[PDB]
Amino acid sequence: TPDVFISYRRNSGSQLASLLKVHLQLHGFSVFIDVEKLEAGKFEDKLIQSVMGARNFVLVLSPGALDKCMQDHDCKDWVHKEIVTALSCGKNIVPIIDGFEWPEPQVLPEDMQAVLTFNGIKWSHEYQEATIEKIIRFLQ
Amino acid sequence: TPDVFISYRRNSGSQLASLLKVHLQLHGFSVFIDVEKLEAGKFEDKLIQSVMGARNFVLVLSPGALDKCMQDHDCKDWVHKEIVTALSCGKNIVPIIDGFEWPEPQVLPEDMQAVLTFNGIKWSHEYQEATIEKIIRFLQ
Ligand SMILES: C[C@@H](c1cc[n+]([C@@H]2O[C@H](COP(=O)(O)OP(=O)(O)OC[C@H]3O[C@@H](n4cnc5c4ncn4ccnc54)[C@H](O)[C@@H]3O)[C@@H](O)[C@H]2O)cc1)N(C)C(=O)NCC(F)(F)F
Ligand SMILES: C[C@@H](c1cc[n+]([C@@H]2O[C@H](COP(=O)(O)OP(=O)(O)OC[C@H]3O[C@@H](n4cnc5c4ncn4ccnc54)[C@H](O)[C@@H]3O)[C@@H](O)[C@H]2O)cc1)N(C)C(=O)NCC(F)(F)F
Repeated sequence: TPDVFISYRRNSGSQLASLLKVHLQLHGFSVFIDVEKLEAGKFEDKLIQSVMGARNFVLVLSPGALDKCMQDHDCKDWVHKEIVTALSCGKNIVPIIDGFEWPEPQVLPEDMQAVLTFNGIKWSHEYQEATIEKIIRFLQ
Repeated sequence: TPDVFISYRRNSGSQLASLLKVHLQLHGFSVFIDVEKLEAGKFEDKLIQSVMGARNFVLVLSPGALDKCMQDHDCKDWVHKEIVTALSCGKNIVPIIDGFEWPEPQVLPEDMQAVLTFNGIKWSHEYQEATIEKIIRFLQ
């Protein structure tokens, strides 16, 4: 069972999410990221179960990463789905801020507005080692 | 002296450049990247010396990575300057292709058109471990 689930946007956060995975594995964490650890079977069941299994939920907030969540009332968006699961399970949610603009909570579906209440870590290109050390301090 | 110099764009390639650095360091290579290894003094001299000192030159070709080189006929752009130094010094140039569109040589300044004659490696998000193993195979 992975210790960490990384949720991210393919088209703007794929490289940062991969970088976080290599660093966290170096420090002994078992990490889930979709392109490497989602295996056979129905992906909607498997993706949700992988969130539930991980104590830590690392959320990569690249520019516009919550845009596809907006007006997603039927919960079709996968980042929306993973966030709702992490909130409902009371996970240790650790957002990573990489050029993200903070929206007003009311542009987001009601069932995920509470994701904006968790303390985030600012990603620093110049001070990456110090950023990773802070992330490890936030992990349980 | 570092064995690998990484040339990249801050705006589109910073995360990939950082991911490559960690992977290559994990395999025992000494790596130059500006935000961690460029230290005190005149950066024009120090940047060029570091390209001259590194046997391998890894060039991160993110989308539009050479756009600022086109029309830079006085060679003021830093990726332009790094490429010319690598070509003049006969370095082992290894381009990494991440969504890059190949330009025709006639849109690039003459002193760097030869960069288009080196074999590149396609970056695969789904098969990152295989991509890294291939990159290590290209390195000297
Ligand atoms: C669905 C997709 C997936 C997985 C995990 N997430 C998680 O959500 C966040 C990412 O969100 P986002 O940036 O928006 O990405 P998205 O725009 O949704 O997916 C686009 C890609 O999905 C594939 N695709 C497009 N249409 C369809 C389809 N597949 C099955 N179909 C049936 C009917 N129609 C389709 C295409 O390959 C497309 O390229 C992250 O946390 C993720 O863990 C999101 C989506 N999936 C199962 C997958 O990739 N399996 C291979 C892997 F195991 F290697 F991953
Ligand atoms: C010049 C800059 C630098 C270094 C290395 N490269 C290499 O070229 C490729 C990147 O190319 P590119 O993405 O285009 O970069 P650029 O569009 O020039 O801007 C980037 C930043 O430069 C700052 N800046 C903007 N103007 C000025 C200035 N600083 C000092 N000045 C004095 C007079 N005017 C300026 C801005 O803060 C901007 O954010 C890579 O390979 C690199 O190794 C390129 C540029 N530098 C010394 C630096 O960063 N030192 C800190 C570090 F050690 F941590 F790096």
